[PDB]
Amino acid sequence: RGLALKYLLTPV
Amino acid sequence: GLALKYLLTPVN
Amino acid sequence: FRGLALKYLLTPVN
Amino acid sequence: SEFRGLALKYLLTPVN
Amino acid sequence: GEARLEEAVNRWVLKFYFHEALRAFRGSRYGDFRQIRDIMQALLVRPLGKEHTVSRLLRVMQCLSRIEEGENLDCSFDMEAELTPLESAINVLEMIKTEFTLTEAVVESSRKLVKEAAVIICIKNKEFEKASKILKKHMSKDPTTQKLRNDLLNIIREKNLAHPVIQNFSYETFQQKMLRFLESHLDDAEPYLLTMAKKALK
Amino acid sequence: GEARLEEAVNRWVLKFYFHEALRAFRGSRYGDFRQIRDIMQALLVRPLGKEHTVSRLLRVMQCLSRIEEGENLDCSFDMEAELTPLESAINVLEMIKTEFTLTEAVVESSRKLVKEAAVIICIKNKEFEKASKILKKHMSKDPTTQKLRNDLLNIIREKNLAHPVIQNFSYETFQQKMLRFLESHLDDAEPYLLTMAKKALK
Amino acid sequence: GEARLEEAVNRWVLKFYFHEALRAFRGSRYGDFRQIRDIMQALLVRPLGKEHTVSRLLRVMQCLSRIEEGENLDCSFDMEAELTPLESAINVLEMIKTEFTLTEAVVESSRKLVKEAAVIICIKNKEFEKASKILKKHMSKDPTTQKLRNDLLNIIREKNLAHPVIQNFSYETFQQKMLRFLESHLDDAEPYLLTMAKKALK
Amino acid sequence: GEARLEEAVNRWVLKFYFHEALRAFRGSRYGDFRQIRDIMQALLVRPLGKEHTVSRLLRVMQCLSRIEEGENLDCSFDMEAELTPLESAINVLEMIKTEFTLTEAVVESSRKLVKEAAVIICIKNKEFEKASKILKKHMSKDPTTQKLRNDLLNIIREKNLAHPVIQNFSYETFQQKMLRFLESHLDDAEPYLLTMAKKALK
Repeated sequence: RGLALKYLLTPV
Repeated sequence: GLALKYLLTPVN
Repeated sequence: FRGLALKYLLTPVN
Repeated sequence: SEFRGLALKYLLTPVN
Repeated sequence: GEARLEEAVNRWVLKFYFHEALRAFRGSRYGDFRQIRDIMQALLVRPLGKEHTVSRLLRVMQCLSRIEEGENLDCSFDMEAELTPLESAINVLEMIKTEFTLTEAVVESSRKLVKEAAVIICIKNKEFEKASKILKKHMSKDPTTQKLRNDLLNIIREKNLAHPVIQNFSYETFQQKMLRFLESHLDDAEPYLLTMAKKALK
Repeated sequence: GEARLEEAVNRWVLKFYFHEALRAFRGSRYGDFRQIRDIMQALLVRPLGKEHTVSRLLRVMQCLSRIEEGENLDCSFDMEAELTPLESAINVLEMIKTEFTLTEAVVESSRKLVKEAAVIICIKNKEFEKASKILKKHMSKDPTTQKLRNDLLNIIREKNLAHPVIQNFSYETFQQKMLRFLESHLDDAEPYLLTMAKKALK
Repeated sequence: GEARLEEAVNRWVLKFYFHEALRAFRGSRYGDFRQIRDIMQALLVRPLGKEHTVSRLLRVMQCLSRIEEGENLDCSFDMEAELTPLESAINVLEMIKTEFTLTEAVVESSRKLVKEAAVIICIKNKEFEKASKILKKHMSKDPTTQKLRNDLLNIIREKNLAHPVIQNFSYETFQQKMLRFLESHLDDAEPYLLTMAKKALK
Repeated sequence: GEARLEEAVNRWVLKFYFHEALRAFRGSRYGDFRQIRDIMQALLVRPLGKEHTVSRLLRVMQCLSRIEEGENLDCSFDMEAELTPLESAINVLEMIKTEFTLTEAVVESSRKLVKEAAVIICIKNKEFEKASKILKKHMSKDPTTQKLRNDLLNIIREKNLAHPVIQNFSYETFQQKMLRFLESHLDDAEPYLLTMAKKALK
């Protein structure tokens, strides 16, 4: 869940 | 999406 | 094609 | 099917 | 700022070619119409500026494009479905009605035309199940068309392409009416571009 | 090879996640559903080889996705139009009918549910104008559709959010109802990936 | 009649976009370049006057399109598809020296670059056999390329992408180089439309 | 239970696509890399059960993703800033070092390359202002950057893109190196899903 933000792979 | 929203040509 | 992503669009375009 | 012109003579895009 | 210049030109080009496309359609010059349509398509991925100014233009172009291709049933403008060009033409018609703020009364006569040709054309084509499908989804409804629902319906089961309805149907006649209809809810003009060509072919 | 290999996993992955999607929807865990939906969406850009193999579950996924977002009227699933999620669900229902070769008798009962829901949600959100549009355009006809249609118009003309047809409509009830309709048209087989996760963990 | 007027507008439109194409290329906006390219490709089917008045910028544009696609080795501009984009670029480059009647002394450097890039790109993509063919076809006489053509052979056979001839070759650098060559033999006319665009936001 | 099975599959799925992403990156198929990246990003919101069993390939994927976008200066992988993708990669490198428990030595070798590329890419994009800022904040320390940092300043001051340093820098070359390095610290293991996909196609 944070995972998607803790290991963000895509640009913001 | 002007190209997809006002699509003029056949997808196909 | 991959249009399968457009042809079977599961998410809001928006 | 029809009239192409200088579309192939000066082809800018791929066939691919 | 170099970008907002392109935007301005792209808008002139779209308006100019839309003008020539109607001209071509008007002259039953459908091949030219098709080449111009493709040009406009390639033009849509580009910065157009603000969509308040070409959206009516764009919608009518959509309707015409679908109509000029209505006889090819294997052709599709729908992204998700197996829709005949004329079915997709009906949907555009609907957006036009919603966006042009027209009434059912003003629009029902044309759309009616579209439903008819969509079926007849399937029929004139030996595609009898689609014909049934389109009729039961679009015409299997209203008042003043029952007589027709019932005749097109029997023409289907009996495969009567020999029928007065079918034989005297003229797509060329159909197309031209649709253009007349769509034109009456659009200005007339001369696009800055065409106007400047004369001002110079001087 | 290494390419025909991804396709096969992409197929397994798609099918596995569709099941988890149905499980979440079935359990009313719509956030999970939306999350799995995005995974599946991201997957569609990849090669799947055998289309006809995922086509049915994909059409059901589409309907469910529009139904899950049915209360976010500012959400749209059309490139081309200004359609509320439920109006879009309807179109999917039509595709499902054609590609599943279903009869009208079977589809119509659930389609009336989606029209009812599409009009009421607009009403609950106080978009009485969008509601009449959808009402006029969809239950425009007449059988049984004769009493609810009238009530709705009357509720609309009156901005009557307190009417019982509005007060006793539960989107949850409606959602679970559509899942049951769609589930009964699928072969509910266990995904390969799940079978292995079972061999694999126990 | 209204014809000669489209023909001149087409020309103007063709020239306008050519100008932006170069502008996108020069700024390394290759995505913008291909979209513009596609618009130009679509215009070519329309009547434009007489080749001469556009045959010069169409060749440069041809060479640039193949170069822009130089890194996609499964892309082909040749009818039968046995040619890599850079191979096609070499051909276009000859058509330019022949049609523009450029001296060999004004073309060998640049022609030598496209040959080197054609082979090196294959190498970086591990198309060692494709690289071998292209190398032996364009660099046998092509003498004083003695070191390079000889270095490459070893690089190919040892599949040595760590070799500095490969490691210090940048496609971006090669592209802008080629653009400068091509541009110099041109007419970067501030096309009528950009000037009209300026005279209007001015 | 049903939840435990989903976790196990998400891990298999996540690891499978990671393997495919590296394979795409290795074959210079960046388009496939991005699509797989997006699939993996969507998967991250789902229960995975054990961070550590995936913490490592995730950090490598992060670095690779930023590197793959390194040429788009306006792409921003970080939450609060206007860090260019390469600056973000530098930071992911610190994480890798810290979590793969690597020496400053094994690392500074690659960290040096990312800094060089970050500055050069800005220069090739005319973002001299930012090139100057990254150069000062990251490079100016001193092993033997010592003269590279000096040529780089002069190159900036003079807007000299013709300088061998800039001229001979290949992003594709830098890219593939960063993969070799990043890849080298990951175990050899074939993904379970690919293994099963091989038994299927026999």
